[PDB]
Amino acid sequence: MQLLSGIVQQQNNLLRAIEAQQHLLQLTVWGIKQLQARILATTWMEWDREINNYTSLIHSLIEESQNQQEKNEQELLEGQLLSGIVQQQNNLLRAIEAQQHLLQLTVWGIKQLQARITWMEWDREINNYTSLIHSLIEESQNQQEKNEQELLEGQLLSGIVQQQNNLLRAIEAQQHLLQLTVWGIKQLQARIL
Amino acid sequence: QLVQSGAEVKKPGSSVKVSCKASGGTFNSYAFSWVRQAPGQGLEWMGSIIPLFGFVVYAQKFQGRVTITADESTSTAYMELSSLRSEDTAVYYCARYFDTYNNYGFANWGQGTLVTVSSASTKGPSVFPLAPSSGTAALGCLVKDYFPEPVTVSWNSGALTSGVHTFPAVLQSSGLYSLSSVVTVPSSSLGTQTYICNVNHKPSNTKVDKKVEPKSEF
Amino acid sequence: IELTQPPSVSVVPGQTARISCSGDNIPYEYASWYQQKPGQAPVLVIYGDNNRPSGIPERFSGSNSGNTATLTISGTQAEDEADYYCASWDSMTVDGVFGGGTKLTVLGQPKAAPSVTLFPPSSEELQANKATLVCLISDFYPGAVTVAWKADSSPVKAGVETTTPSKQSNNKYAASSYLSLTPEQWKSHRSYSCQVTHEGSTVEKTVAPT
Repeated sequence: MQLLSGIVQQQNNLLRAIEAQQHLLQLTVWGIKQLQARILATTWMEWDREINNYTSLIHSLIEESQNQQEKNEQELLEGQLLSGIVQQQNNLLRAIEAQQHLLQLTVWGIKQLQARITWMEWDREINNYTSLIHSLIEESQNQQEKNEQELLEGQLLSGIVQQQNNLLRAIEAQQHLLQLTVWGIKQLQARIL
Repeated sequence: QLVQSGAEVKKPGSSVKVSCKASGGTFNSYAFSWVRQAPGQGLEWMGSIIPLFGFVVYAQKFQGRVTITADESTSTAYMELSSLRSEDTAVYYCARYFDTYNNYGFANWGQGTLVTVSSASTKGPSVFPLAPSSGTAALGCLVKDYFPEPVTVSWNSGALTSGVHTFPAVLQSSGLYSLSSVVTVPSSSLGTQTYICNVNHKPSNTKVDKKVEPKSEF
Repeated sequence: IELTQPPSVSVVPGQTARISCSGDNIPYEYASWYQQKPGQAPVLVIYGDNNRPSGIPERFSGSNSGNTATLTISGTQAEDEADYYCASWDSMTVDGVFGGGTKLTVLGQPKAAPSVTLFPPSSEELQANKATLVCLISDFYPGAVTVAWKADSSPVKAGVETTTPSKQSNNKYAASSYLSLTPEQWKSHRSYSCQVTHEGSTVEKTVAPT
């Protein structure tokens, strides 16, 4: 009935939020590399490699999630639905994890640049959201494990629904984290030249 | 989506500020570059601005001589180039990248703005007839020593269209342009049909009518 | 960092055209391609490495081995005739660069020798104390041509200005050449000529003072 269709629908929404967030992240990454060049602030080469590596990965994940979304929608238009819905939660969780590493690298970038050019309020906010997301990601990992285990051998439906709440909270918290790093970049640029 | 201000004609040493209006999307989610193309030449990256951050970055070639700004409330990106010189004559495009999260290419381009840098001053053309001689004959009009482009040429108050061919202008080493326009006509019509080229050079408010008669056989 | 493309590529219509673009380290998803027709803005044809934007014909494809971006057009059509550029970013300092461009020619249109008309100076110009001979050159393909002037069998270097050819309306090319003289210079030679050389064969038009 409408329970599973409603879950596939919300997963479409969540993948859209992740695409949008990725777009903003891209902007922030670009802005930092640009400021890095102008400010001149080997340890940055390896950061640039991690940025690029995790950015490829996020692009893969987004793509694979798009493919899985389509199949899931086909399965509704037409067991394998449950399986795919659970696989679609693992894809979204992975994307959130890779985006979180990316965010953390951008935060690092901002800290390096601000130690060349208050921020204590900013720091406190960064840590609060970082700790929260770390904990939401961890709860999502445990629920994913539980849901995968059940799917091999309901409890399943409950944890599937609970996993939708987990992912949504993590994204909403990432949104806040993004706004803070945007704030940080704007605050740094406003001080050069 | 991206519409730029119009053609500019500039003296060497002066400045030009080229604008680019963006509509249809959210201004803060844009990435902008400026790209120039000299005539017959390649595309050249000048600089970037991410309006959300509002700081510009430049190719070193143009470092210190170009300023790139953005205005949120008008949705406009600007490019100012100072201490102009003749080799700066080019078409300038604003372009937009990060169309989507993984589009590093430039998805939208404005129409381009022509910037002409010359020490020449506005001058109306001298118009001379190119008389038909020795069954189709060619006759024309030479539009000589004018500045700037463009000139337009009609024939017989627009009534003559068939066989009209207006050639692109030569740029002379004096900094002035010259052009020619020819019509192919029935040879047997030269003593009967009168032919008049109508020349319009708007920049200097010049309208000239020139009658082109057959060369005499005497 | 430099992107290098071949100056020119030529394809039989229906065959596949390939345009390469070599660099140091084109990171994956950084290569984009642009179509540009005379008088027009560039148009994005491939981004990422193999992504076509909405409205781009399926016959366009791209690849990236890290050292070479390739644009491919299977079943090339007339309308595919244009200049193509590749673009990319520096990995560290995020500057943009373009390839030098590639002029892609679609074969099929026949060779056409130029139609040339030479006019002498008019009376009115001679009375205005100036003299210019006008050489009009039209209806040629391919669009490369060379122009030389002679005064009485002897070549004339000074006072020559010729335009670089432009695409007409049909798909042929036009160009014009101009020789500047004083009235005295003009009136003291038996004849002047415009020599237009196209694909190793030369058309000549001669003119002579009243």
